Amino acid sequence: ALKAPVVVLGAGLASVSFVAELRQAGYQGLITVVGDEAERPYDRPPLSKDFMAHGDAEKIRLDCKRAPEVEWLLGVTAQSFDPQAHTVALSDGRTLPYGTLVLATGAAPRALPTLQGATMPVHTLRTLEDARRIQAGLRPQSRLLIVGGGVIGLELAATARTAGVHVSLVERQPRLMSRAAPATLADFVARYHAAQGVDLRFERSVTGSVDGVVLLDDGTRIAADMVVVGIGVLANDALARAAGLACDDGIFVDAYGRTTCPDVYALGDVTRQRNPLSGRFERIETWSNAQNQGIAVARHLVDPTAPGYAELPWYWSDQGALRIQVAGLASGDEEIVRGEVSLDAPKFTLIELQKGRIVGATCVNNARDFAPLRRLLAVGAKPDRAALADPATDLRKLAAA
Amino acid sequence: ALKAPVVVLGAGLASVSFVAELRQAGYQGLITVVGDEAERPYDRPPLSKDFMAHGDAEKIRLDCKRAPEVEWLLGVTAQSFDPQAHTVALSDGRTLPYGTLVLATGAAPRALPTLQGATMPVHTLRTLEDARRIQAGLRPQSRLLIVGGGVIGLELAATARTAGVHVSLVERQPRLMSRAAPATLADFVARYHAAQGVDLRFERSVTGSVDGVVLLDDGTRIAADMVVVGIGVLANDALARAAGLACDDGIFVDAYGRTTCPDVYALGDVTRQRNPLSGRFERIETWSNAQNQGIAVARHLVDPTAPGYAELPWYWSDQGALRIQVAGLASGDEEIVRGEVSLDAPKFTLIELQKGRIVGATCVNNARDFAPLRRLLAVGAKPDRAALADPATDLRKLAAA
Ligand SMILES: Cc1cc2nc3c(=O)[nH]c(=O)nc-3n(C[C@H](O)[C@H](O)[C@H](O)COP(=O)(O)OP(=O)(O)OC[C@H]3O[C@@H](n4cnc5c(N)ncnc54)[C@H](O)[C@@H]3O)c2cc1C
Ligand SMILES: Cc1cc2nc3c(=O)[nH]c(=O)nc-3n(C[C@H](O)[C@H](O)[C@H](O)COP(=O)(O)OP(=O)(O)OC[C@H]3O[C@@H](n4cnc5c(N)ncnc54)[C@H](O)[C@@H]3O)c2cc1C
Repeated sequence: ALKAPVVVLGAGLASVSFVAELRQAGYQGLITVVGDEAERPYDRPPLSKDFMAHGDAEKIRLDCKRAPEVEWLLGVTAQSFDPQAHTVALSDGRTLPYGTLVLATGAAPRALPTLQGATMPVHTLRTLEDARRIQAGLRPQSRLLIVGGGVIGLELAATARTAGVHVSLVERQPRLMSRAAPATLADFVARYHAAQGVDLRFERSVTGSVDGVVLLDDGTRIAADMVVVGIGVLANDALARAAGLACDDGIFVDAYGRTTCPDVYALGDVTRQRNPLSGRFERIETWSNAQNQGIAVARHLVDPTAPGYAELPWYWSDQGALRIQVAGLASGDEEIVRGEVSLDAPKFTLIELQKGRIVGATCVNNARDFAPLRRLLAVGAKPDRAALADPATDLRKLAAA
Repeated sequence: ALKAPVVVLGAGLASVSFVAELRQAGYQGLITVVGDEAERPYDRPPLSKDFMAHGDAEKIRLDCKRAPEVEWLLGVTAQSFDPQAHTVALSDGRTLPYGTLVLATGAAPRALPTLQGATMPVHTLRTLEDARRIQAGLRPQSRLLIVGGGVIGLELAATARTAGVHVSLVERQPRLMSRAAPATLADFVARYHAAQGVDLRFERSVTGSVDGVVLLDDGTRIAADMVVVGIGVLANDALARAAGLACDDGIFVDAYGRTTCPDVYALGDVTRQRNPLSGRFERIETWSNAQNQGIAVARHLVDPTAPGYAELPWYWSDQGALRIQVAGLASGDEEIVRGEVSLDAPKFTLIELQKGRIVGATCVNNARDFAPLRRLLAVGAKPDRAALADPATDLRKLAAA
């Protein structure tokens, strides 16, 4: 079952979390990790946050010490694997044998087809190399155009504004954060960014560019010194597709991390997996999934009596003055608003319910509320809804009971 | 790999096709099939066609003779399987061991929530028992309401009209056959059914029923003696879900039929699988998939050097005077129309193209054209488009080259 040796493809958070848990759970056989980036394994959330602002990569490295006795092959690309021969072919000419193969190859930013032939700087933001490149161009008083109103684009928008960069942002949807964020939150976030000087353009798409100017589908133009594209990511599932695994913008896995190919597992951003709240398959794109799924899959490989992955989804986003936390589903049949929604010292909580049951929550500048809410969410709590609204209620108390 | 004994759950077309191919390919070990219906294995397409009209079940049985030495446990339900112990638990108290388990459990009609408490006859049409029940109520001059404008509902509509039954039909979409049928075809099919006296209601939904009358979301009413619901099907994937396989209204499989659980395969209507034309996962609901996927999975189990399943999708529908055949994708960036689209002796061909490449085709009352078109489709042919339109063109000739 858990057959030595273990080979992991990818050296990001999911991989690091997985191999650390293998060691902690007691597996003592060979572990080899293949990572295409020639970088000490590092975390991505700082790249649109404090790193973008302060530039010290030695503050963003992952801790690989709970993963002793691991050989990390950095700067090397896995080119294919043969699931019958149980081997992986590497770009440096070597071949690795495996008893258990783990695909943890993440996802890459989608390119914008209309900017393919652009003759102005166009970047995406995924890697440390990307961040360094973008930061090198965030000159004060320059003009940045961001395509996409997802959390990363908005984090970059805030960082750029703090650095004195003019920011315009184009979003095809009528709201920001259309993926997994309640409308109430998205509306407020737009007001916040607008108030900080971001030039927001909703229901607009990029049709092209000419000589340093981007063209939109309303027949208008936006001049910029740099474009950063952030319209989402695509799973890095090429090796899986070529080897005959079930994939569709993401490798399908069950709660044990199993792919359709025996002895091959997958975890993190590369997977398409069950969301336990919706009961539907989804490609989750969060830090917490990468870590939690990696840990759960490793734990069950070492101890098959352990449960499969069962964590509920959540993420956070740091956008200037807004410390945003979102858990569960973006909507149900009811939203309860705790506190006032205001640009004057923003601080509020949203709770999403379905037939009385909590299915999602949001905290803006209230980390203290978020932990109790995630606990209530996990057990599908059906609390008194006036109390949920009633500011006099302590959520931590509710959760303890 | 192909490990004896083989157990198949479900005794429909996919199962029969699979076990026949196992035998033909040379596998001589045990095969046991568990089928919940107490019926000699039978084909479903006649149920809304000639069977609905003539009632002889001995004309619709599947041929199990290319499947010698198979024990068919008819009238028995598989209640669970234990993929670690490699056993299946049966409703009759017995347990079957397996080396290879194959899930071929099909799909069941979706119920209409708004008719849950109905006090008038409400039926769905999937089984021989369903067909016999519906036919028993198709009294001449009675009123039938069909909910759903899919092919089965339309086949029943035509059959009922031929039998002198008044037919009304309610469809939530603005067109019939919204799944995998070109708009040009759907528009024509509506004209045909309207001309035959079907009372079609588009962009309407059922909100409820009271004392023999169905309520619609435009505030109106339709009286009927019987309702037949045909709004689609849901995969019978409960055993797979309970055992920890990856599922989402369908068991995920690769081109070898492998699920995420080692030694467990799935085929037919129960699977969610790659459509090679769209490159996306889809639950295919066709006779040709059930047979073709069953054969391909069996072939590769016996001979692992054989390719995985690779057939392109297609189906047919018999609706009164219309013999409809549809292959591939419903749309591309171009449609070519061969012949005139007319209610006077209907006979035409549609061809769908994407950047010059054939990606779909339709034939109405022209079986001769359909075979060559499927061949051109399979090789992604890029023929001269005037010739494709030019009535002087022989498609069979084009395909041979
Ligand atoms: C700028 C940014 C900000 C983010 N902010 C947040 C946040 O605040 N909160 C949050 O919840 N999430 C955030 N995320 C998301 C989060 O970081 C991801 O969910 C996480 O990185 C996924 O980890 P992973 O290990 O699955 O994939 P990855 O981090 O992508 O790691 C995969 C690695 O495998 C490599 N690889 C791919 N193919 C091969 C191959 N053939 N051979 C060898 N190596 C290969 C990749 O290049 C990559 O290094 C952010 C992401 C970015 C980019
Ligand atoms: C009325 C009708 C008309 C159709 N017309 C056409 C057509 O003209 N053209 C076309 O392309 N397709 C048509 N189809 C579709 C086609 O018949 C299906 O695609 C095909 O039946 C799928 O075969 P299957 O073996 O995968 O599933 P099924 O035929 O559903 O067989 C599965 C069997 O497994 C049984 N089962 C489920 N769970 C268990 C269990 N736990 N234990 C034991 N047994 C179980 C089921 O009850 C069922 O008997 C039609 C279908 C219907 C119903």
